[PDB]
This record gives sequence, C-alpha cells and structure tokens, in this order.
Amino acid sequence: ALHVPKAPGFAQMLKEGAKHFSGLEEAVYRNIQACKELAQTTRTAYGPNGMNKMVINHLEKLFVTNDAATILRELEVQHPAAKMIVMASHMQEQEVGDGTNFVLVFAGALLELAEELLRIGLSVSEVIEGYEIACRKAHEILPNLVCCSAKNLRDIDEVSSLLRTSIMSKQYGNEVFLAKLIAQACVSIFPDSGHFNVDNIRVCKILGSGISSSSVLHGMVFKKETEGDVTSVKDAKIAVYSCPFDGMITETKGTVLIKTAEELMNFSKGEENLMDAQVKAIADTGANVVVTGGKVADMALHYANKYNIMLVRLNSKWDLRRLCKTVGATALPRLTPPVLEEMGHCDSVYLSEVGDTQVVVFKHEKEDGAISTIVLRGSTDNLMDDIERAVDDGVNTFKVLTRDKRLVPGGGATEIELAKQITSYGETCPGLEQYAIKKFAEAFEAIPRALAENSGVKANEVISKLYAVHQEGNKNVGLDIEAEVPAVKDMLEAGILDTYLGKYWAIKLATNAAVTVLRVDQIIMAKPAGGPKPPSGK
Amino acid sequence: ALHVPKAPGFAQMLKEGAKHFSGLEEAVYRNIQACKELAQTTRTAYGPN
Amino acid sequence: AAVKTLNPKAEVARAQAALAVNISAARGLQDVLRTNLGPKGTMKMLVSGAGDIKLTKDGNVLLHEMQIQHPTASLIAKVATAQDDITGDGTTSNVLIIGELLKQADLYISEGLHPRIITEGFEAAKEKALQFLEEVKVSREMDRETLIDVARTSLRTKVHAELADVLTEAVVDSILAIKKQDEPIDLFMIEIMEMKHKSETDTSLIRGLVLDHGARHPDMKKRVEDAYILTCNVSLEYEKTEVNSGFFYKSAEEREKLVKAERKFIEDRVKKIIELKRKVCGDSDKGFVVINQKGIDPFSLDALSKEGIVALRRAKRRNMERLTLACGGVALNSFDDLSPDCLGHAGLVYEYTLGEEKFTFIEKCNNPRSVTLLIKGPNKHTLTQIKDAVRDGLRAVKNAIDDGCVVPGAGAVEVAMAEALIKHKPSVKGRAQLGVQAFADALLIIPKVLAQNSGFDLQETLVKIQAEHSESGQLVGVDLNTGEPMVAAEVGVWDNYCVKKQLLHSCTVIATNILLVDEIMRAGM
Amino acid sequence: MAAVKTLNPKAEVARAQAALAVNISAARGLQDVLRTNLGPKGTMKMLVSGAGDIKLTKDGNVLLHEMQIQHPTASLIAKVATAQDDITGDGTTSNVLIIGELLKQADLYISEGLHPRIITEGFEAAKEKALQFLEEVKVSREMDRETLIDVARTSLRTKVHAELADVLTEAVVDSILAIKKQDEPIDLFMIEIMEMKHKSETDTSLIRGLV
Amino acid sequence: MMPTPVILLKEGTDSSQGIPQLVSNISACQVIAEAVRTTLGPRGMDKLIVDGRGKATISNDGATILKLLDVVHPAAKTLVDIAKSQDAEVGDGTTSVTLLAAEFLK
Amino acid sequence: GHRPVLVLSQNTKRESGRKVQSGNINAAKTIADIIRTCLGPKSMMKMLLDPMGGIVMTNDGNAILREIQVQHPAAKSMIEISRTQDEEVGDGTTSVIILAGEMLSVAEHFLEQQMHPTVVISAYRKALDDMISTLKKISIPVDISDSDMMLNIINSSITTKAISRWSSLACNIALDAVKMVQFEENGRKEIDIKKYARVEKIPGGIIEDSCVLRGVMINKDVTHPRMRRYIKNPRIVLLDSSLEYKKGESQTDIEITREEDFTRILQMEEEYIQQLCEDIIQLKPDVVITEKGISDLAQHYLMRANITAIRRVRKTDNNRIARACGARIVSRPEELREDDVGTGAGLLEIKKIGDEYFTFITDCKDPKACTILLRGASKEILSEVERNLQDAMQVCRNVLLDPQLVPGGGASEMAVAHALTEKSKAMTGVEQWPYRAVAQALEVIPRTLIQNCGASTIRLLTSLRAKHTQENCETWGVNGETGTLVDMKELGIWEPLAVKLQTYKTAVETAVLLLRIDDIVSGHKK
Ligand SMILES: Nc1ncnc2c1ncn2[C@@H]1O[C@H](COP(=O)(O)OP(=O)(O)O)[C@@H](O)[C@H]1O
Ligand SMILES: Nc1ncnc2c1ncn2[C@@H]1O[C@H](COP(=O)(O)OP(=O)(O)O)[C@@H](O)[C@H]1O
Ligand SMILES: Nc1ncnc2c1ncn2[C@@H]1O[C@H](COP(=O)(O)OP(=O)(O)O)[C@@H](O)[C@H]1O
Ligand SMILES: [Mg+2]
Ligand SMILES: [Mg+2]
Ligand SMILES: [Mg+2]
Ligand SMILES: [Mg+2]
Ligand SMILES: [Mg+2]
Repeated sequence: ALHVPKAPGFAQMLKEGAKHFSGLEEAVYRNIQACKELAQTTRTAYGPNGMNKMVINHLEKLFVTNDAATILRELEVQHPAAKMIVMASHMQEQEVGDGTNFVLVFAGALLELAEELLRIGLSVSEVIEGYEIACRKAHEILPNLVCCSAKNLRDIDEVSSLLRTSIMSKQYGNEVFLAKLIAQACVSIFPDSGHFNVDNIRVCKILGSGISSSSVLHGMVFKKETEGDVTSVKDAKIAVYSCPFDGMITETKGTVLIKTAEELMNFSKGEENLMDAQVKAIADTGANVVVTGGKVADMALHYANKYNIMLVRLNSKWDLRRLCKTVGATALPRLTPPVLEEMGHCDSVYLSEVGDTQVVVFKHEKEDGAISTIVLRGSTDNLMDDIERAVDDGVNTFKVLTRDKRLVPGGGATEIELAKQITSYGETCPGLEQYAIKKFAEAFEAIPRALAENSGVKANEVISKLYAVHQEGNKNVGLDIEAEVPAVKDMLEAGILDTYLGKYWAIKLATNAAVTVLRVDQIIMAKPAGGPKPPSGK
Repeated sequence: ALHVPKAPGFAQMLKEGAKHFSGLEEAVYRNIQACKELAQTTRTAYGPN
Repeated sequence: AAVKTLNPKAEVARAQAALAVNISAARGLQDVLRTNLGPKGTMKMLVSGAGDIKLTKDGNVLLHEMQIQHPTASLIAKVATAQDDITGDGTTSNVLIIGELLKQADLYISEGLHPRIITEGFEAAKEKALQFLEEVKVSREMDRETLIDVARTSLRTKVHAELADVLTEAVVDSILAIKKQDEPIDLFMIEIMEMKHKSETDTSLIRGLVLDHGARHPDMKKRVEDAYILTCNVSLEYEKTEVNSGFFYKSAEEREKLVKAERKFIEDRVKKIIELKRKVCGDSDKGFVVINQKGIDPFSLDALSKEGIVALRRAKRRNMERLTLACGGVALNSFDDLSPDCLGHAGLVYEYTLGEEKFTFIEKCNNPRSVTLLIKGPNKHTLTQIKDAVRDGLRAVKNAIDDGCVVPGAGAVEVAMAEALIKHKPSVKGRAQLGVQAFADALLIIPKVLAQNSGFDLQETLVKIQAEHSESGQLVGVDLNTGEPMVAAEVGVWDNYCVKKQLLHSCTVIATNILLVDEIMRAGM
Repeated sequence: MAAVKTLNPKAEVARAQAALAVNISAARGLQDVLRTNLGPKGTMKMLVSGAGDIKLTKDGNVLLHEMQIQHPTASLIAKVATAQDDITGDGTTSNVLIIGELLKQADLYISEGLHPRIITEGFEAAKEKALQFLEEVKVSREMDRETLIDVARTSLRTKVHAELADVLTEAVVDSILAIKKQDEPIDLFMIEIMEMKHKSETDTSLIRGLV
Repeated sequence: MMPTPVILLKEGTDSSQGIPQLVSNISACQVIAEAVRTTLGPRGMDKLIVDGRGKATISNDGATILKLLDVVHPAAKTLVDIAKSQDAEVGDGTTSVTLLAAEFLK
Repeated sequence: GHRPVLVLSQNTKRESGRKVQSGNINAAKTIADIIRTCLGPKSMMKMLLDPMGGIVMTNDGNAILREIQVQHPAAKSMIEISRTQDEEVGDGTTSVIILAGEMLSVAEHFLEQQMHPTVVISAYRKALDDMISTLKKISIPVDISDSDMMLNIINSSITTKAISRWSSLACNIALDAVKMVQFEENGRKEIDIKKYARVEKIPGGIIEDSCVLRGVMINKDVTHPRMRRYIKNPRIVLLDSSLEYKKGESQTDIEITREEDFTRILQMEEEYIQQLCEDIIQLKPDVVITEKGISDLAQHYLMRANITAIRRVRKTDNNRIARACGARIVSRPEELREDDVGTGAGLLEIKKIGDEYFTFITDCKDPKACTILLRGASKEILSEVERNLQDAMQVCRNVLLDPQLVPGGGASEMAVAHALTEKSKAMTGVEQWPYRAVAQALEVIPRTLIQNCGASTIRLLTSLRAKHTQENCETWGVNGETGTLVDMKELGIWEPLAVKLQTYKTAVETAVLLLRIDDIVSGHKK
C-alpha cells in the first residue's frame, strides 16, 4: 500500500519517454494556457507605443525588434499548440506581411474566451460552431467598414501617406522620413503594368551616419571593389557574362600535347594572342564595363586594363540576374562580344567610398528602372536590421495596396465596430451559439485594450468611450495615442488606416488557428530526440 | 514487439524478490527433483560399506 | 519454467498468462481507438520526436504514431496495415472488432471454457455472417449521386464538414475523369499536389497536371496560351564518354575548336527539337512546352529560350505517363524519328511562384485521362490531414465502382447481422453456440461506439435500434444527431461491401489465431 | 499529467476509469490466487518466509497475510478478511472470491457506460433481499452432539486431511461441550491449545484438564 | 509559477522584464563607459589588454579597447557598436561617443 | 608478482561422471517439454519474439526450436536434430524431439542402475532395426494416380496446422504445385519444389482467394508506360546481360585530337545499342525480360518494335520463368535462336494489387514452375500459411517418391511397441530391459495426443495397449479431437512411411549420441 501501479491497457503499453494527455483538463485547458502565455509574451510590442525586445537565439545572434513574426521565429517555442499559433502567424506574414501580432492577440483572446465558455458549460463543438458563424459574420461586415481607397499609386506624396500608418507601428519616432524613402523606392518600381514585385526593392546597410542619412538609389549597390585599374565611367555599356573571364576549356579533360620544340615555344604566345583578340573584340562593340560571374584570369585582367575596361566580379548568381534586370542586359554564357540588343546600359558606374565599406554603384538618372535600391545608414547593425524590417513591412503594404486598394480605419476603430456589430447579431440568435458569438465579438476588444495598455492609459475608459462614440454613429473613431489621458479621435481625418486584405486574412487565420487548437482532444507526444534535425530542414 | 510484459493480476502484484511456482511441472516435479538430489547426496553412506 | 531454465534471461508467459496479456493489449488498443469512430469522433494530436505536429483521425495513422511496444499491438497494427493497403478504410473498425471479439471470448473463457470451442463458434458465425452480408448488399448503378454519398460518408468521418463537402466533389469528379469503362481504375493517374498558401477550402480539381518545378531560364515565357507538349526522356546536358576519352591539343586554337566541337552531340538534338517546333507552328500564336525527365544544361536552355520554347527538366518518372494520358502525346526516349503526331496538346500552360518554390500548371486539356488534386492549406499538418482524407475518399469511391454493390452504413448492417446470428444460433450443435453469441456481441460494438461518440448511452440506443429492426425488418442505423433509429439507405450513409467483407475475414482470422496462442517467448538472445 | 502532479511532481495518480481498472485488476488477481483454496478438494500452498520457515496452509486469511503483495486494494481486502477471521473465524476465502466476483460483474456493465452508482444501488437492494431470504431459509435446530460434529466436520475436512479432520472433530466438539455452561457465553480462552512434537499427527487428543 | 508539465519555451530560457532590466542595462552601459573613461584628453592613459593567447595590446583608441573587450551583455554591446560606427564614419571620437551615451542613460 | 602456473588455461571448466549424463538427459527432456503441447490436431499455437523485432506466431516445432537460443550443448544437439528432420522429410519435427526426449528419459534409469551406456546403445540399435522392420511390415501401398488418396494424405498431414479450416483448398494447391514442379530430363527424375515452387505472400484480401498459378508472378512493372500491360500470346525472350553500353574488362583509353571524334564515339555507342536491339528484334518476340538494367534508348528501340520490357528480375525468378514458359536464358543476343524464344505462356498481364504492380505470366501450357499466391489477414498469418504449405508439399513429394503409408494417431507407435515387446520376450540377456524400455517409450506419441486432446491418459492408453495385443489391430489409434480409440481404416489418418522411418531413426540416433557423452570440457578458446 505504498505505490500506485499504472492502469492496465494503454497506460502500461506507453513508451518510456512518451506522454499522453486526454480530456478537457489535461489537454484543452493546457493548450489554452500555453497559447495565452505566448500571446502575453508578444503582447507588449503591439502598436506604435510597443517596446522593442532583445532576443538571443541559440547561436548568440542578437535581435532587437517589435516585429511579432521575428520575435516568434527567434523564440524556441516548444509547446505544440503555441507552435500551431506561430505557424498561423507566419502564414499571415507570408500572405500579407503585416498583422502577425494581430493574429496572435486574436488567437489568444479567442482561446481564453473559449476556455471561459467551456467552464460555464458549453461543449467544444458548440463553441467551434459559434466561432465559425461569428467569423463568417465578421467577414461579411468587414467590406462595409471600408472608409477610403488608395485610388492612386503613381503619386509620391499619397503613397507615402498610405505607408506612413504601416511603418509608424515600428520606428514610431521617425516614420515620415521612412515613408518618403519607401514611397520613392516603390514608385520607381511598379511600372505601367499592374504587377509589382517585392524582390525588386533592394536594401543595402552601411554603418556610420545615422538613419537620417539614408537615401534611395535608382540602381544597384554592391559591397566590393573593381578588379581592374578603371574605377569610374560616364556612359557605361555593361556586358554581363555568366562565364569566368578566361578562355573556356574543354569539359572532358584538357591536356596540352607537345611533340616539337616550336609548339612548346609558341603555345603561350598563341594563348596570349587569343586572349588579347577576344578582349579586343569585346571592347570593339563599345563596352566599357564588363561584369562576370566567375574567376578573372590574370592575362584577361591585363588586357582589360590595357583597353580601359571596368571589371566587376559578382559571385552570387542572384546578384548577376538582378544586375541584368536593372541594366537591361542578358548574361552571355560564353565570352563572345555582345550584340546590340544584349548590351546593357547604365547612366553611371563608379567606385565609391561610403563610410568605411567600398561599394560599386550602377546608377541611373531617370526616375525609373526594373530595380531600385535603398541604402540604410546608421550607428548599429541591429538598428539597421530593424529599419530593414520596417522597410519590408512598408513594401509588403504597398504590394497589398496594389492587390486591393481598400482601407479600413486603424487604432481599434475597426475592431470596436466589428465587436459591436457581432454582438448585435449574436443577441438575435437563439440557441447556445449566442454565447460563442458574443465571446467572438468580445475578443475584438483585445486590440484596443492592448493599444491603450501600451500607450500608458487605462484600457477600460478607452473601450467605454469607443463604445459610446460608436453607438453615437461614428464608425471611424479610434484610440488617440497622443494624449496623457484616455481620449479618442476620428482616424480617417488623422490618416491612420489599415489594409482591408490585412484585416481579412488576419481574422481568417486567427479564427482558423483557434478552431484547430480547440478541435484537439488527445495529445500523444513521443520521447524527445537529440537527433541532428530532419534532412529536409538542413 | 521486443518485451513480454507480466500478466495482469497476481504476477504484477508480486513483490520484488519473491517467487511463485504453481502447477504440477513447476512445483511438484521440482520438489521431487530436489528430494531426489538430497537422497542422492546421502545415499553413498548407507550400510556397513 | 523450462525456457527460463534453458535460457535464464528469457521472458515467458504461459497458459492463462498469455491470454491475459493479449486481451489486455487488445483492450488497451480498443480503448484508445474508440473515440476515432464516426464523424462525431475526436481529433488526436501527435507530436514526433523531432517536434513535428500530426493532426489525424485515422486508425492506421494513430496505430503507427502511438508509442507502443507490445507484441499483440504489433500484430493488430499489421492487420490494420493490410486493411489500409488493400481497401483503404475500416482500420478503426478493425481494431474495435478485434478487441471486442477478444473481450467477449474472454467473458466465456474465464468460466472454464476452452478457447477451441470459442474459435469453432467464431468460424460458424463468420460463415453465417458472410452469407447474410451477401444477402443484404445493395447492387446499384454507380452514378454520380451514389459516389458522392459514399465519398461524403468517408470524408465527414475523416475531416471537417465543409472541407468534406468540397473534397466529395473533388474526389468524385477526379475518379469519374480518370475512369475508363470496364477497365480497372489506376489511382496513380491522380496527382496529389500540396500547396501552402491558401485556406483549406480552396482545394480543387485541375483537369491536368501541376508540377513542383518550373522553367529554369528567366527569359522563358511564364504563360503560354496554346501549347504543344513534348514529353521526352532524353538528356539535354553534357554527357561524358563511357570510355575515358580526354582531349589532346597542341595550341589554344585547337582547344577552342575542341570546345566548340564537344557540344555537337547535344546541339544536334536541340536542333531537332527547334526544327520540329519551327515546322509545327510557324507563327508566334502557338506555344511549345518541353518536359524532360533528365537534366538540361544552361547552353541548351538558352538555345531553346531563344526560340520561344518553355523547357522543364528533371520531371517525375510517373509524370511521363500522366502527361501522355492527359495532354495526349507520346513519351519519347530518343529523338531519332520525331513527328508532329507525337506532340501533346494543352489549352493553357502557366507558371505560379510561391515563395522560393515554383509551380507549372497544364490545364484545358482535350479529354484528360489523368488529373491532379491541389491540396491547399495554411499549415503542414492541415495538408497532411487533407491528403489522408482524400486518399480515404479515393479508395472508397474506387471500391464502390469496382464492386457494383454497396452496403448500408450508420451501424445498420452489423445490427442486422447480429440479429441473424442470434436467430441461427440454435442450428449450431455443441457449445459453439457460445462462440456464436460472442461473435454477435462483438459485431454489435460499432453502434455502441457510435452512440458514445454521439454522446448517448449504449443500452437505450441499442435496444431502440434492435427493437425497430425486429419490428420493421429494415436496415436501421444510428442517427448521430438524435440517437433515434434511422434507415441509412435513404439518407445516403453507405459503406463499402469489400471493406465489410475484409473486416469480417481479417478480424475473425486474427481473433481465432490470438485466442489459440497459449505461450509467449522471447528467448532469441 | 493531472492537477495533483502540478503541486507535487513526485505523485502517483490514477483517475476515472484508471481507478476502477486498478481496483478490479487487484481484486481479480486476489480471487485468482484464492480460487484453489475453496472446498475440501482445495490445494495446499507452500509459504516460505524470509528466514526460511516453511508454512503449509490452505486458510484464506493465513494465505493473505503470507502473500508477497503490496497493492492498496489488496490491503483493503486483507483488512476485510482479517475482520471476518477475528469476529467469526471462517469465510475469508469466501470474502475474497465474492468481492472479486462482485467487482468483475459490476465492471461487466460499467464498461458499457453504466455509472457505478446505479450498480451500488442495485447491490444494496439485492443485499436486503438476500438477507431476508437467508433469514427465512435458515434451519433452527437444537444443537445436539451430532449437529456439532457435522459442523466441525464441514470445517475441518476443508481445513486438513480427512482422517486428521475426523479425529479433530471429536476433539473440538468434546472440548466445547466440556467448557460450555448452560445459557452462558462460551469463553474460548478456557481451552488451552498446547503443541507437542513427538508423535504422529493423528495422536492429537483432548485432555480433561491442563498441560 | 507552476511546473506546467508541458512548458512553452525551451528549458533554460531566461527572461527579464520591466524597469529592473532597463536599470540593469543602464548600469551595464555605465560599466562599459568606465572601461575607456580615462583614455580621453591630453592627460589620457593607455590600457593594456591580454588575449587568451598571451599577446598584449596597448592602445588609447576607444574603439580598439572596446573591441578587445569580450562584451556579451546585449545592451552593453550597443556602445561597442556605436564606437565602431564612429571609427568607421569619422575615425576620431570613439571615446566620446561611449561617454556621451552612457551619460545620457545615467 | 609470481603469477599462478597451471596446466590448462583459465576459464577452462570440466565436469565428469553421473552429473554430465543427468544434465544432458535433463536438457533433452526440457527441449521436449518446450514443444510437448504443440503436437496433434488440437495443438495450441505459440508466439515467439524475434530479437530483430519480428513476431513468429507458429505451431510448427522446428520453427519454435530454431527461434530460441540455448546454452547447454545437449539442447543444441536437440535443435540440430529437429532441423535435420525438417530438412530431410519436411514434417515430423515436433515428434522426433518428443521421442528422443522420452528415450533419453528411459535410458537415465538404466544409467543410474549401474549399466554401462554401451549396452544401452546396443539395445537401442537393435530396437531401431526391429522398428524399421515392423514399419516396413505394417505399411500399405498407395497408387499415386488416385487424386483422392493424395488429397486425403495431404489433409492428414495438415489437420494439425492452422490451415485445417481451408484444408481442401490447401491440399488442392499443394498437390497441383507438386504435380507442376515434377520434372524428368536425361532419365533423371526431379521434384525440386524449393526452387520452382515459389510462395508469394501479399497481405490483404481473403485466404479463400489464394491459388496456385499456371505460371510465374513477379513484383515488376514495365520500364516505360507506353509498353503493353496485356498481351494475349506473348513470345518470351529471357536475358541475363545488360542492354546498356558498358566499359570493357581491359583498361582502355581514347585519345581525341580531331574535332569530330567525340560525336562519332557517342554515335557509335547509340549504334551499338541499336544493333543489340535489332538482334533481339530479329526473333520477333513480344516481351523481353532481363536480370540487368535496360537503357532508356534500348527501351525506345524495343517500343519501336512493340515489345514489352521488364528491367531487373532476380536470377531465381528468371529461372522460374524459363521453366514455366519454356524459354531459355541467353546472355548474348547475337547468338539468340528460335529454340530460346519462350512460347507456351498463354497470357501476360501486368495488373495492380493494392498499390503495387505485379507481372503475371500465367496460363502456360505444360509449365514446370509455378508460384503460389497467398492472400491473408497480415504478414504473420501468411508466414504460418506458407509454413503449412511447405509441410504439405514436402509430404506430397515424400509420398510420390515413397508410395507406402502407415497408420497415424499413434497406431503405428503402439503396433511397433507391441511387436518389439513380443520379440523381446524371446531374449535372455541383460539387453532385454533397455529394449523393452525403448519399446514402451515409443508409446509417448499416443500419450501426448491424449494429453493434448484433454482426455484421461491412463485408462485410454491402457485400453489401446490391450487392443493392440489382438491379432489384427495394427491400425487402432486415438482421436485427437474426441479422445476415443478408433480404427484408422475408418478415420483415414495416414502418414508417409518415409516420415516415420526418418523420425524413428533420428530419435534413436540422437539418444545414442547423447548416451555416449561424458566429461564435458568447456571454455577453451579456438
Ligand atoms: N498613429 C496611430 N494611432 C493609433 N493606432 C495606431 C497608429 N498607428 C498604428 N496603429 C495601430 O497599430 C496596429 C499595428 O500594430 P503592429 O505593431 O503593426 O502589429 P502588426 O505588425 O501585427 O500589425 C494597427 O492595428 C493600427 O490600428
Ligand atoms: N453521417 C453518418 N451518420 C451515421 N453514421 C455514420 C455517418 N457517417 C459514418 N457513419 C458510420 O460511422 C463509421 C465511421 O467509421 P470510420 O471513422 O470511417 O472508421 P474507419 O476509418 O476505420 O472506417 C462507419 O462505419 C459508418 O457506418
Ligand atoms: N485427426 C487426428 N486424430 C488423431 N491423431 C492425429 C490426427 N491428425 C494427426 N494426428 C497425429 O498427429 C501427428 C502429427 O502432429 P504434428 O503437430 O504434425 O507433429 P509433427 O509436426 O511432428 O508431424 C501425427 O503423428 C498423427 O498421427
Ligand atoms: Mg504591423
Ligand atoms: Mg473510415
Ligand atoms: Mg472455511
Ligand atoms: Mg581623438
Ligand atoms: Mg506434422
């Protein structure tokens, strides 16, 4: 009478390190608690008044940011329900590019209210059905909340104003300057054709002069140095080669078979003459800049120097392809001189010294081109990484605007209006799903509550004022962060707007993740292994 | 498929060092064998020789 | 023990110990897998040693992914694996019936009965049950509605209601597309392709192929409207000689000449392809797509792209047959004698890029005998679950088409089988009637588990259903929404006849063999 | 894995169906061990202590003490049997068998989703009816020597060898009749039980006095 | 806090939050500034740093001294980073940047 | 220091005397007792855990004995004799073990009673000779032309296994396979079922669907999907050489100086493959089957002539196909002849079972090889069914070679025991006692049958022994299902004479081998 034996059956057959969780208390409530913990960890970095977090990953690489997706990525999340919510957040990041913190907060609020509903007596299936019904109702209501549209994407000022809200959440202090930079970069890209490519925006990080010294360049910047003596041109005629700048050799096997003294004496001279003839043939087309993706031969370098030809060596094939796109050339597979159509042109190519690093600049003058780059200055690598994340968010926002041009009020106005409308709908629905619909509506309160908490004011007063004003009939009234007391203001006038696609996809993904977590009833975790990761993940 | 668990019931409730021999072959034959062994050890001292 | 005497470090369970161990293992497996049965079942969540998340409801997947190291569990897992391999459904029912047969047999064995009599009763009951199942099957012309009903009765048990509704149309349309009259259905001609960028309800059927690789040359067109498909298996990259050639030259000019002359073999085949393309379509309106099972080096890619040809390399081996059946060309292993008549046709070819991966769509085929299913979802576990569900649905529809008959589901068939077995029991001589009764009680497990999963109780629901069946004679099942007796024939709750027959045969065989095991040894060390 | 384990990590807990499974398995194990004891055709058991002392017995209570068992439900059943032996002195094996069969029959319905409370209520009603039936079925007789001899036989034959039981029947009946006073409780302390180790087992007898 | 049989983050993860961690960051920045405090001005002094291999480095340059220090505090490394940035962009003032930043924080 | 000095090395033990004999006999008795309960039509099955994680649920004695590990060398000898019995005749493995254990058990008495083992061995050998004479006397002839008799014999052989439920189908399959395999060439008769009678297990389906094919089935598919998967009357051509271009044995290197030599070499490789394909096509076959790889270009040239190609079959599978369809495996296609072309296969179908493709060359006319397609619940069930089928085919081959039969169910054992006792009544020397002991030890088979049936051993065995003392009762045995004495002329349980002869010889000789042994020495390094 001193030991409790394992129950016969599945309990005894379980492996040594395995764990089995069944029922509500052991599985569902624990998963809800884990999701709440993850949401609590990421909550404090929501909104313009969110605070950055220093995160040290397993490799002692330091990340300081308020981007929810990056924070979740660099966190060693082990609870698998939190893993599902993290996958939902990452899917939101991949699909849209912003709203990951919204996804996480909404999932956490939904799961807590689901836990309350389960405690009061509702079954899991009823809660899931009510959540799905309320999500459908919210998706139906959302198009009616659109306050304004982009209506123009070729303007610099208007695109800057549109992206200002997106890039104000991160880098709150100075978002107007970054708005101008990203707007110029995105307007140079996005030609008459409607398709816009995010990859076409390049970011170069150079330390030294603070982020206020950043600028946009209609071209490409490479952190390297020219191979030859020539360091600057004015009417570049770039000829891009995907082959090494050397005489090509047989792919089978090369063997110089010498049988006479004359051949031995003449071989090197013939090879040098062939190299000289090839280089002169390349130069005779008018090409004064040559870019190669392979190794540069010494004789080839000498003959390029002799004819005043700039040599640039790009190791990465992605860089070579991007240069071909931004200049208008095609990477020739052999060392033949380029014909007129395949010879790229740039308005200026030169070697420059920015801060400390040596850079090679392929610079256009006309305000267009296939690829435009943004040079980021700063005093810290981490600061430039954060600015780069903000630039990525702005570019993704511009891409979404190209996809769909509709906008909804930000600062919790959309969330509060959605909560009010969903509550009104659920009050008219008989049956047990009304509790789930009301809880889904109340989950929208977590966004204005988080904003008020981060801004340093009392959330209850803000939410009460928001309900009062929305009941009055003002659907575009949200939190005012520029106040020491709970206050609200019209956000259409303030210009604080959110993408319709962002809200739509965030709500859909958060609801899907919450429902999927709720569906789980049993957990069978295998014994953790110390294996060197799956081969696919590398 | 690499270990035979103890049968539920008395086999599992048996103490750590205890032993349980039951049935004809496991108990009666073993007892007879032990008694035969003892008689074999003592046999060669029987009689005047 | 004798074995322990011979081998001291050997584990032995003998006589009633072996039966107790086997029955305990079967009961544990059954208890775990009870909650799987029926659409009202509970999703199980499986985390591997590497942290991979597996959301599933299948009996076979659960059996494979439980951390179990028991011999009887291994035997039952092998039985369920065979069940899944041949029919693709009924694994959970397999485990439940095996466990309940063992439990009912033990109910009599514990009272001094010998297992041999129970096995004889099991054999007689199985024979009578197979006869009754043959009597009760519904031979029907498998139109689209019946196939939709069967696919629904599988997918709803596997996945969510709306997802099941979408997958029903997808699976039924795919099967009807690939199916040829009076010809066995080849399930290899249905690609199951995964994409991870949309919602789960965006899964659809493409009347063509989706390839996980796109064009490797940036200058190739990303969208071709009217395309001619050349499915080939010819290497278009440089190949070295088998006999260790090597080159010998005496100057740089000879080296250049040999470099130019070592590409001629591949250049000849590239020229053949280009000449065929030029001859077939003299304008720019029509397109030309080359799908190659082997590699294509950058030189050939540039040569082809300079002629407006889209070339795909390193295609899958089965994609040759898939493209031959769908597009309608001839898979070529050499360009010795290639003619316009061996070219396939596709009404639309375009490339879709998703993150770092690229996809190629080949749609608008004339009469595609091979199609693809595009699984779309936001998570990896969602994709895996949908793939398992569509596999189950495809197997169910194929079985329904093959065996022209179909069996009412919702628990009616086994209720009727148990009642018939009880009626037939007096005809069995000896004490095998106990085995017959045990077999009938074991067959009655499915309505019980369905009632529990629906939230009802066994006794009341079961007696209601049995009374309704006895009074009316119809095949009445379990209504998972109300619990009242319900005739599955009208509502369209159907089960595969082959699945039921395989269940009976395999469960009876394995239960009989396990009951007759009286001694377990581990003495090979 | 449960609420208790969170507060006390080194805690062993069995909950819900696990509790019933554990208790019923222990009861069935005890019943399986003690089945062979019942009746005069029962089988003798060899019990060897740690010191090597040999005890041959078929008594249910004596066996229960000497089983190398460390189970809680087994402890409860052993306590019940010990109380039985202390008060009445017979029926311990019957206790173990009946408890095991009661638990097994109850589980036969509990595994079908039936709540144990209904089974317990049925048990109470059946116990009341069975007690009434036992009251009506008993045979009230004048306890002469023949009836006492029959009872002593029905016990000793199920306890020892038939001939030894036959001798012990007269021994015990004569002792009880000798010390018994009319219409007074019987004091069993007034029957000395002395062991001597120098004769055959059938040489045991009763002495009208003290040793 | 409770054991929570299944934990969210990997075991061994250390988290510091609130005002105390900010005060600790300020203190670490003060410590970093103190290490180069006396190398400023015509009356400055040199610092000798010995690496693991035994080779010594004597320097008055603030950026060099900070680089030779194996700073692992996440907040303190920002001072080293800005000193290196000042060295890269300008080349002089690497001692003044750290003093100014730490004094702001203090 | 001063390490000990001694004659033999360390870890070298040695025991001698009555202890060694008693230990050997006890080890043999333990081996017998392990499988004592697996004999007869009412035998229980055993589950054995393979160290490699497998499970062997089987009733056969030989598999059980070979799946366990023992340390005592006498147990090793017993396992070896079990394997020998299994290999020589096919069945009787769990009977010879019991017989040897009983013979050693009854010899232990005389060993303990001051009798030298050599006298016991001489008596054992005389008893074995008289057993052989008695079995040859009480046998009955069988005509192999009667299919019903052969089916009855195979049934009596398989009534003790788990396949007795489908006994009829199993007997038909075994008889058909043995008849198909039977071959004669150059006057040398041959029944080689270990090579040309292949058992293929495909889990799933039902056991009732298992059958023996008039051909060969392999787990192979066409190299290219354009090839036909259904040919009515194919002309088979078999190869065991690659249809690719490969390097020679001698070290050879080319030296290219002219520009056009590289392309010329590649073109000649292609032309060599084309020449090989044309040499194959000149015979106009329908399918080509090779044990080595087939190049894709060779596949193209084969499809140009409308020929189905199977890429890589095993040596044994190719031999089976050659025996079935009448082909002849060749290596160089240049030397192909019309005689090598395999005509006789009535259908080649490549269908899908489950999720795998299988090639059928069934419907052959006069095929000398066959495959037994087994379908069942799972892998272990099919393995046990295959073991039972092996036992049935071995019994059928033994009956075909040796057409005499002896009564089963212990009737032969009791008849031989009675004859041995009657002959021992005439001897006067000291050897008579071990002789009679062996005679009565031969009665263990009916005793084990009665014990397994659940009936009472004493009175049933006494009544059977009394019955066998009459003039004509040599065919009186026991029922393994009802526990009653019946005449085997009515029950119909008969066993091949060869099986019983091998069983008695092996048991007696194992007893002789273990009786001769004393002074066990162990521990020495090789
Ligand atoms: N100036 C502002 N005033 C009030 N609310 C704002 C302002 N700028 C942004 N927001 C709110 O902050 C939210 C953005 O939070 P953010 O940190 O970007 O999380 P995520 O990156 O997940 O969207 C938006 O919902 C928006 O309503
Ligand atoms: N809509 C329904 N109503 C009632 N019963 C159903 C319904 N759908 C399925 N069933 C029954 O529930 C069972 C589902 O079993 P399932 O979970 O598919 O096990 P398996 O996957 O092993 O076949 C089927 O036997 C079927 O008879
Ligand atoms: N129906 C039957 N009734 C009685 N005895 C039988 C019957 N069938 C087989 N036997 C006996 O059982 C023996 C076969 O048992 P088996 O398990 O095959 O042992 P083995 O593997 O050593 O042949 C035969 O000697 C035969 O005499
Ligand atoms: Mg944002
Ligand atoms: Mg199913
Ligand atoms: Mg008593
Ligand atoms: Mg200075
Ligand atoms: Mg046999």
